[PDB]
Amino acid sequence: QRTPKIQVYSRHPAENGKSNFLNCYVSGFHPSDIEVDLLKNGERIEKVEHSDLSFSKDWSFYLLYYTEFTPTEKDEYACRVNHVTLSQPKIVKWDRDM
Amino acid sequence: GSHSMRYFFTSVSRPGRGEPRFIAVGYVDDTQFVRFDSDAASQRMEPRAPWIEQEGPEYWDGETRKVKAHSQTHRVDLGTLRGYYNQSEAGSHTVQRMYGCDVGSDWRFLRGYHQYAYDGKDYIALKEDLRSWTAADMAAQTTKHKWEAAHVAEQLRAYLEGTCVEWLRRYLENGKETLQRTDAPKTHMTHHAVSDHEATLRCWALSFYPAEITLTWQRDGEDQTQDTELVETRPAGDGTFQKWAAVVVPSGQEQRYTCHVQHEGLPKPLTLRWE
Amino acid sequence: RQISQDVKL
Ligand code: NA
Repeated sequence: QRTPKIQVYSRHPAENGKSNFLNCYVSGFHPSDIEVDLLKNGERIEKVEHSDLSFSKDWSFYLLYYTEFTPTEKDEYACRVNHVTLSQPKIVKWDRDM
Repeated sequence: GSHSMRYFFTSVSRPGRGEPRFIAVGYVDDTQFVRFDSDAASQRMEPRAPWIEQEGPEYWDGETRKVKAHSQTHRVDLGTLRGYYNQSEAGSHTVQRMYGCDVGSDWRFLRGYHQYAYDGKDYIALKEDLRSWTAADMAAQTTKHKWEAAHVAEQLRAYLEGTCVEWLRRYLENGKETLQRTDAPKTHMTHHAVSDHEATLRCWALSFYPAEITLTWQRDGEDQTQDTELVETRPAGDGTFQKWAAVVVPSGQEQRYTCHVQHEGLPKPLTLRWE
Repeated sequence: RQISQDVKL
């Protein structure tokens, strides 16, 4: 069992009030069953899509979850991930500089 | 510059009810072009890139037929390996398979692949000579004995050196507008004070294709590595990729540091300097 | 284009 790496970021440089895409990229995990939610101020976003499951050279899996969003000064975004390797759901906050 | 075609297959047993979850995807380079998902309603190989849509009904019927047969074999394989490894019917297990070919800078065959993992570990893999097998353990060894007796490698070698390379080249031509377009990284540097004394320089590479790239920091023209940070290359979600590398420097000394960017889309490496 | 041969472990 390998725990997921997590990156949370936007498709395009973040500009307040301009529409964009929020990404949560989970990789390096085994097995493949995984729960991934994107959050807006602590609440689950409903219209979230993901890529088709594939894996890297070392057989570990990767997925991209994504949704359209419009960043603002105040709103917080985050990616919540649960996997068999995790005691509790791991939350990673979106930092526009990362 | 080289190119690849790859097919990736994942089969996850569902011991509580029904058949394994099965997902297949095909790539040319870093571009996914087909998918099959056992949980989807179509039960067909589906297009995932515009340029494969040019292919006719017979292609889709043939690719559906082959991928479905493959899914049934993985179902059998899960049962076989559970037997080999003396495991109960109660737990869920994973078979993974990848196969494909590269063409080199001369546009001819360069390498062929065909390998499996069980529960995330190497099981059996075709060697580079496309004649011999690497069996990780005694379960994989029994598979190897069978395959050697059945001349499985010869039949794979013919596909890898023939059909695989030929169709890869076909796709590359039909999809050339994107598949043979290199998107050089869009690069910039940002600057973040950590204290009155030190600051983070972050060198960004955005919107590039293909995914392969190198970002390197230097101080006074020498590789740095110390006090750096480099995120794993990540998908933008529009088919391109992103990466950044950062260095912490003494404030006032930013000018000493250069970020070096290498990518197939760049005739010469790029140098970025905060100044 | 997928391989035709139907190999089992
Ligand atoms: Na089940």
